[PDB]
Amino acid sequence: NQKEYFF
Amino acid sequence: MGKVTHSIHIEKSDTAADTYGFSLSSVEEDGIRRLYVNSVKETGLASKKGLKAGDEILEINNRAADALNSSMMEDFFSQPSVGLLVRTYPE
Repeated sequence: NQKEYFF
Repeated sequence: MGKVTHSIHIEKSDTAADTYGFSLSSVEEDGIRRLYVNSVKETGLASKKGLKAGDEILEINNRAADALNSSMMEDFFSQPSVGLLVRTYPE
């Protein structure tokens, strides 16, 4: 369940 | 050993930018989700506060990484400020 986020 | 843990508070009021300038990768290992810093914009606020690629986010706003979810996180990082517990290597 590899997700990525940009903040 | 070698790793150190410290708290970071970042605030949007410092920049003309509305973002902190970093990305995170999320991965589940043995049922537990971990968050790692994937990239840091060299000129961004997160970089200014000492965040580095390869750091691990242990907590956001005093909540463990495995206990966070995406809507909770998008909320926290759109607020005027956010606190982080980060595990990193010195230097």
